[PDB]
Amino acid sequence: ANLWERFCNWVTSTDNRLYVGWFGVIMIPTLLAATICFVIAFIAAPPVDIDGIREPVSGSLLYGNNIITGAVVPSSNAIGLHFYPIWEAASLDEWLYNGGPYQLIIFHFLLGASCYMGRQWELSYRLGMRPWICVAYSAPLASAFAVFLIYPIGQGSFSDGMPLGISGTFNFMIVFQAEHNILMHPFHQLGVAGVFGGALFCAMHGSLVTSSLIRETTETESANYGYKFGQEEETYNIVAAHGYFGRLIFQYASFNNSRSLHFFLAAWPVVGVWFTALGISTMAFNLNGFNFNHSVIDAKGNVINTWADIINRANLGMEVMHERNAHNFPLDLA
Amino acid sequence: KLPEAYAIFDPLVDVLPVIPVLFLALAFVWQAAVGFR
Amino acid sequence: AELTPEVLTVPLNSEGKTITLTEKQYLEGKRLFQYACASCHVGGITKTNPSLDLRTETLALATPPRDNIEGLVDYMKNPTTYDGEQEIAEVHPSLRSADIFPKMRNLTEKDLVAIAGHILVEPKILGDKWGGGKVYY
Amino acid sequence: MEVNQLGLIATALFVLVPSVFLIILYVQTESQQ
Amino acid sequence: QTLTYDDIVGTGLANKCPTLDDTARGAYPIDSSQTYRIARLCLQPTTFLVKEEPKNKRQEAEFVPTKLVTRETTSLDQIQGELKVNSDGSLTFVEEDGIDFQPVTVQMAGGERIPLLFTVKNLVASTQPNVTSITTSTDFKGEFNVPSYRTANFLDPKGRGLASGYDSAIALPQAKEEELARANVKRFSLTKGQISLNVAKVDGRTGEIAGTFESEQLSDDDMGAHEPHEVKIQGVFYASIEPA
Amino acid sequence: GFAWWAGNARLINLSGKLLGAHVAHAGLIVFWAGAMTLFELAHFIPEKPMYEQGLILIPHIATLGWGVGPGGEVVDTFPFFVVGVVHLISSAVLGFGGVYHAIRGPETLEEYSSFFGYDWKDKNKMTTILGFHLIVLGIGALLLVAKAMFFGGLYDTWAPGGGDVRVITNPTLDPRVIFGYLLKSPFGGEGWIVSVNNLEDVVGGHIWIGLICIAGGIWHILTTPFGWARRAFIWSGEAYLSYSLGALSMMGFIATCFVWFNNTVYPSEFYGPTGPEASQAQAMTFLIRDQKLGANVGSAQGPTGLGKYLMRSPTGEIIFGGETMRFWDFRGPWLEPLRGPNGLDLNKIKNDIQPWQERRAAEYMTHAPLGSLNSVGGVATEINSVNFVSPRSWLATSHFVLAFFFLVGHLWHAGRARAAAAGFEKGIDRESEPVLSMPSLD
Amino acid sequence: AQLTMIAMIGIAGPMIIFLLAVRRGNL
Amino acid sequence: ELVNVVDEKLGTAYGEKIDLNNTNIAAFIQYRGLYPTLAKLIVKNAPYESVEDVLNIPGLTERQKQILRENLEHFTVTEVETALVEGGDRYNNGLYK
Amino acid sequence: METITYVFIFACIIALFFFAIFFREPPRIT
Ligand code: CLA
Ligand code: CLA
Ligand code: CLA
Ligand code: CLA
Ligand SMILES: CC1=C(/C=C/C(C)=C/C=C/C(C)=C/C=C/C=C(C)/C=C/C=C(C)/C=C/C2=C(C)CCCC2(C)C)C(C)(C)CCC1
Ligand SMILES: CC1=C(/C=C/C(C)=C/C=C/C(C)=C/C=C/C=C(C)/C=C/C=C(C)/C=C/C2=C(C)CCCC2(C)C)C(C)(C)CCC1
Ligand code: OEY
Ligand SMILES: [Cl-]
Ligand SMILES: [Cl-]
Ligand SMILES: [Fe+2]
Repeated sequence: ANLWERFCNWVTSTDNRLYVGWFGVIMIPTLLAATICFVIAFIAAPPVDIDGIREPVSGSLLYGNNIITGAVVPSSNAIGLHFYPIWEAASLDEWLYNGGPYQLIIFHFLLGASCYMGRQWELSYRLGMRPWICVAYSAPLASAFAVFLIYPIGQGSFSDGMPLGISGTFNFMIVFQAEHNILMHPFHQLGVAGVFGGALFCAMHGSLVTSSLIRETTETESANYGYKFGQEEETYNIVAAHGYFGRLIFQYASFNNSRSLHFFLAAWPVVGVWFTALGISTMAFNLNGFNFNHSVIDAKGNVINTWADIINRANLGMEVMHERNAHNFPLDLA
Repeated sequence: KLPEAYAIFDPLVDVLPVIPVLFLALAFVWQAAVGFR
Repeated sequence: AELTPEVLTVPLNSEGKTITLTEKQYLEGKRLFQYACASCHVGGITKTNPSLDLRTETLALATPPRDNIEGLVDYMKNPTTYDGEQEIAEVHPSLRSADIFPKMRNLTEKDLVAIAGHILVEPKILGDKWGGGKVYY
Repeated sequence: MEVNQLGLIATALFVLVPSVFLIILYVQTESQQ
Repeated sequence: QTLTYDDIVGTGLANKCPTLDDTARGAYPIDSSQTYRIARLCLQPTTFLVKEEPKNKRQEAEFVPTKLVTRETTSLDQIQGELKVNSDGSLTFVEEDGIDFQPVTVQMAGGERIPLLFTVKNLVASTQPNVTSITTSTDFKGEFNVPSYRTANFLDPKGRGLASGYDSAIALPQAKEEELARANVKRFSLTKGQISLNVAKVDGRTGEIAGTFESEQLSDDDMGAHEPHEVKIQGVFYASIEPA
Repeated sequence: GFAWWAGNARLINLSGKLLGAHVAHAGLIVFWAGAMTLFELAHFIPEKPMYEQGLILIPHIATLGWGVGPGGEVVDTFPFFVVGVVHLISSAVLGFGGVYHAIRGPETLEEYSSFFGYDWKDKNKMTTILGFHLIVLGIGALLLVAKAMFFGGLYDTWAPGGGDVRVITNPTLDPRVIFGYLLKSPFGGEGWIVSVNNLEDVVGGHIWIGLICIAGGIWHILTTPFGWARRAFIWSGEAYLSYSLGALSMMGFIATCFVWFNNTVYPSEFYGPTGPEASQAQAMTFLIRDQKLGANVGSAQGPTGLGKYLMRSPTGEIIFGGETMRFWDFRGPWLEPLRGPNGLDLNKIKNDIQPWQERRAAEYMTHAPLGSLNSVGGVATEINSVNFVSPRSWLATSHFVLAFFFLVGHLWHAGRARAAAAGFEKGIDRESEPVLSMPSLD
Repeated sequence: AQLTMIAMIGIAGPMIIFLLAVRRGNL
Repeated sequence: ELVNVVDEKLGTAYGEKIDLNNTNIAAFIQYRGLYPTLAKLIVKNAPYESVEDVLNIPGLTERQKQILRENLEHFTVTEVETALVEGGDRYNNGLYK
Repeated sequence: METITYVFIFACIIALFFFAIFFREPPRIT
């Protein structure tokens, strides 16, 4: 009945339409700050000197951008990894030119999304659930940390953090490939397997359950009305699902235990995506994709090109053109 | 290089750092033998 | 194509005398060049002064000529600037500066020849790629 | 910007026509129960 | 007594010129014979004024103030040159070297960014005749060069440049090119600027002087893309003199 | 109740077999320290910088002052051998206690002696075990102080004259300095505790931590947890493991940044230059090259309008130009002679650059921590030739990976510990589903 | 000469298991 | 009326000889004895009224005068082009390999 | 006009969110 205790009970109430929780106490303000700044900058921020060379890139809609080309532009390379809050600028005009909004948005977002993951733990405890859904979300969350925080740290600049834009994203993945040969990096190859594989097993499992739905309806109505929310019996025939799938391949490559099947569904993309997040996080320290440039030579010592060499010619074209005005010296060491 | 009087064990030493790995492999031979109990 | 004696045959001195390396010497030189030199001279370029490379035409025009075993073995002993006017042992690996460039400490005289040999043969095999840079990768 | 003038009508109709259709089917569904 | 890097770093004092005691109202006398150098000339701007464009005839727009957006990156320093005595006692300073340029961008009211190459490159500044002493009424007046803000290798966002780059609008392959010649052909501008330096403090003991400056010069013309603005720069300066 | 694949969870309430697990695993750790060191020495070649050679353990020994003299010149390899042997030998003793306690000793300890036995829920016994280990840890940190002050010193990359071993006679005791580090921003130009740049502060902080750890060790032996701590924590073995997994994760992230940025307790002489270091070294290299040819590097305007060689930082310091503008916070013993109080001094650059600085810059620029997974050095477009990945890249990436999974491990075990404590870790009770007794949201 | 000492180390481990089984031990 | 001055300079002797008034210093490596030492002198003492002015650079050893004489036929002078000499571009023009 | 269009659509999505969450068909048991 005490004031603090009644507050505590409202924060942790399982009766709020949206759960707040103690993690929510930090998430809500920070996601609101990041969302509100993001929306306003995307529409109306003036151009930002991403690469510190007094060459501002225009990222917002009112400055001639569309949904596809617009972005919140990363802060100035002149700032590197220095903290640049609003109150460190002589004025908002300076803060805008140097890319201040990017920093505000990413720090609040990373914080708020971290608390999002904790909030998933918390409500699961309040509801008497097992606790590990948050572990599934750590795979996307790690990915966001890698491109917004870890890769700048290792490279020394939020200017090389991933842009908050559709085409900005593409600019980031093109430069990454030329500086790190990410395609030839095995952790990225595991991400692709995690993502291709994840979409495959999504399709498989959805098609396998859907194929074995038990007839509960007529042809004039959605089969979906054959399931009623909360019903105790299962709504498909898993043995029929197993009997089709086991024969499509062979018996023992098919799951007859739904718990093992669903845990496999969880782990495959989560682990692939951990690796591909690890990939970005370790290429942040410049431990790059396999390099087989000129690895095949003939008896005389002529180079016999492979597909790795052709890839290298593409990487080279990306390297020499990216940030065409920023380099004064012959090696792009960061 | 090693001091000369140990010259002898040079190729044993090229192998020693991998032995900790063998203990993980070894835990799977043990479980294969006991039936993954 | 293969590593024939014609290719392994390089000027010894500026008189015009020639010397024919063995396949052994050539692969010796390549190994040694990777050990002592490639950190700056991978592919016949010079990462720390890209204006000066190891193409044979460049060496030929150096003072004293360096397009021959003698000039190159001498360079590894007492390196000079391209015009010959100053000795640069203080800032270039050399036998004369092996106290400060410790990798040169175990280079023997025939190692120098293999290295100089590698440098003269490689343009014959690789052509423009040697000293050409990334354009030719 | 020198943008396609028909973009606007195209976008508007692309939004309005399929949306109006869904609304029509929802409201008449509700007038049944 | 003075400060170390670790005392200054990150404070913003690295962008500030050295100042003279408010007691330093001396005079530095000039051996008509002996020669002299400036071992260090420092110029710290404090104000950036841009000339508006008045649209009509006899209105002539004004110098309006601007907001700096490029931070504490504005000062010229470590400059040096000959300090000569002319026949008539005028002194002439001839710039030789130094950090004699800084790119700056100021923001006009309404959003327009105005970049410029704040510079004293190749400065030659003279005094009146009959000097014989540098005093708290000595004025230098002179002129300097203002090279193009971008130099020749600079590539615009479509890859077009002067010493490098595309010579056309490659995204518009069959467009009529005469509309686009101003944007396609880059030009290297070289213009003059003017500067007054007003000595207001002198340490007769040490040869250090300090005061105020006003320079006028052109802003960036983006390699001929557009017309420049006129810029007036006010700030403070400091210099040390040595018998060469 | 645990399957074979979670079989080590069967040791949770078997204190004797679990002791053997820990001690045998501690032997594995000491084994690898020993074996790896001897492998590195077997392969070590003294004329070659360590960082051309794949070494991660020899550099840690050299850094304590053994085997090296001025400049990191390796003078004596025997200390390296000794360290390997004693570690390798000591792991047999730990191996021996390990397999003994794990297979033959008493499964559970608490019946043998009431001293070594424990129950996870015995909050008093647990803080006592904690305290003993705190005192041990405190002792260890003072061992470092003893080596630095009484048994030969430490390698000091900053020592005047190119670096050398030096005895630390005046450790920083001022807590404004020691704990000042703990309150610096972790962002650029500040760098939290990673910026520690002199051995006085390193030795001094290890005095503090040793004393703090001993003090706290005695505290926890002598006390029991207060009620506010009783009510905020989960008291169980899994819960304690989860607490430590989080701490290990945090520490691994710190070490990653340490080895990537700090060139004091990871001297560049041994580990290679940092990313920032190498990037600054390239600007130094061409500044030197161009100035010798007659360029006036102070007045040379680059393509963008910014200085080609020198510009200002956002607070005005004179700094290296080009992309490396981003690395102006870098400080290294080869560079600081050129720095005045406005940053890089143009008159020192013109007049006072020494050949050893030209050499160090050329070397560090050509040994930047960039490399492929198969150890081809340089940018990713470089051809094969140079077999090199920097020890710092190997050390940063490995420990980022490890730190990340330990964080996952912390979430895994912390969540499980909570649910096991409340009794729903095995699933929802069908007859008592919490949500079915809650009001509907809407 | 990397079979005069290695092969024996890799065999060491599986041999402990072939001797504890075939002599029924607490595995 | 809008001309690229660099392209236009490629239509002059600048396009065929080393231009003592404009060419980057790296071009003095294509003829022996000229780099780095004479190259450094030529560049710093530019600009030159005609090719033969190089021999009037003070401090020349008679050996240096001989090399310059040997190479005068590989030099030219055109008007200084601002675009090629500003920004220290004669010492470093942005081109490596 | 293109800016108005993009923001308008985004604004509609955000309002749709509001109704999807707070004016959903409420799930009902068995
Ligand atoms: C201090 C570290 C530590 C400790 C003591 C424990 C202890 C425990 N964990 Mg935890 N765990 C940790 C770290 C730790 N964990 C980390 C970092 C993670 C995240 C990856 C986890 C994730 C985790 C999960 C998901 C689960 C546990 C479980 C458990 C329990 C049973 C584990 C078992 O039998 O494994 C048996 C060991 C194996 C099956 C072998 C795994 C081998 C790995 C995956 C391969 C690594 C290979 C290597 C990278 C390269 C190979 C090279 C090649 C040559 C062979 C036990 C209480 C279980 C539990 O909750 O029970 C209470 C459980 O389900 N752990
Ligand atoms: C660091 C690795 C590590 C360690 C130290 C342990 C330790 C332990 N495990 Mg776990 N375990 C591990 C990894 C590890 N495990 C992994 C990777 C898995 C997944 C495959 C498991 C799966 C697992 C299961 C499923 C079970 C255990 C159990 C046990 C305990 C009893 C084992 C027993 O009686 O076997 C007896 C085994 C033998 C008699 C075979 C010989 C084994 C010896 C020790 C080989 C060592 C050889 C070495 C070279 C000798 C050097 C000698 C010299 C030092 C003197 C023991 C404390 C059991 C348990 O908790 O029981 C209650 C149990 O049921 N473990
Ligand atoms: C932290 C590790 C640890 C812990 C907690 C224990 C705990 C225990 N052991 Mg185990 N043991 C260990 C390590 C450990 N041991 C190791 C490494 C070995 C192999 C050398 C053994 C071998 C062993 C045997 C053979 C037996 C035990 C027994 C016991 C029990 C009785 C101990 C006693 O009264 O001894 C009396 C205590 C002493 C004589 C004091 C010893 C002081 C040591 C030698 C010095 C410690 C200093 C420092 C910590 C070492 C580091 C030095 C190094 C870094 C250079 C007890 C539960 C007994 C048991 O359970 O029987 C059923 C038993 O028979 N232990
Ligand atoms: C291995 C280390 C270790 C561990 C695991 C513990 C564990 C514990 N300590 Mg002991 N403690 C230790 C070392 C350790 N202690 C040492 C060395 C000392 C001497 C200084 C103490 C002194 C001490 C006292 C005086 C007390 C405890 C208490 C406790 C209990 C409550 C802990 C708690 O709530 O912390 C959680 C901490 C908080 C809720 C507040 C901490 C806020 C910090 C500042 C956050 C900073 C995190 C940030 C991201 C990292 C940057 C650091 C920043 C300073 C720059 C718990 C059993 C309490 C108890 O019950 O004792 C009987 C108690 O009152 N500890
Ligand atoms: C050595 C050295 C040094 C020093 C150091 C030091 C002195 C440190 C300290 C450190 C410390 C001092 C640390 C601390 C830490 C802490 C932490 C890390 C915390 C944590 C916390 C937590 C985790 C909590 C949580 C919670 C909450 C919040 C609520 C309720 C629940 C709980 C309890 C869970 C120097 C740098 C000088 C130099 C070098 C060396
Ligand atoms: C230092 C030293 C030493 C020591 C050593 C040791 C300590 C040993 C150990 C060793 C060991 C410890 C061994 C182990 C081995 C193992 C292995 C070789 C394993 C194998 C495995 C496998 C191959 C597997 C398979 C499988 C199974 C079984 C099931 C599932 C599936 C799979 C496929 C995974 C000595 C004495 C020499 C002396 C000198 C020095
Ligand atoms: O890849 Mn290429 O490297 Ca990482 O910096 Mn150097 O150039 Mn620039 O700033 Mn963004 O980008
Ligand atoms: Cl780009
Ligand atoms: Cl650069
Ligand atoms: Fe399902």
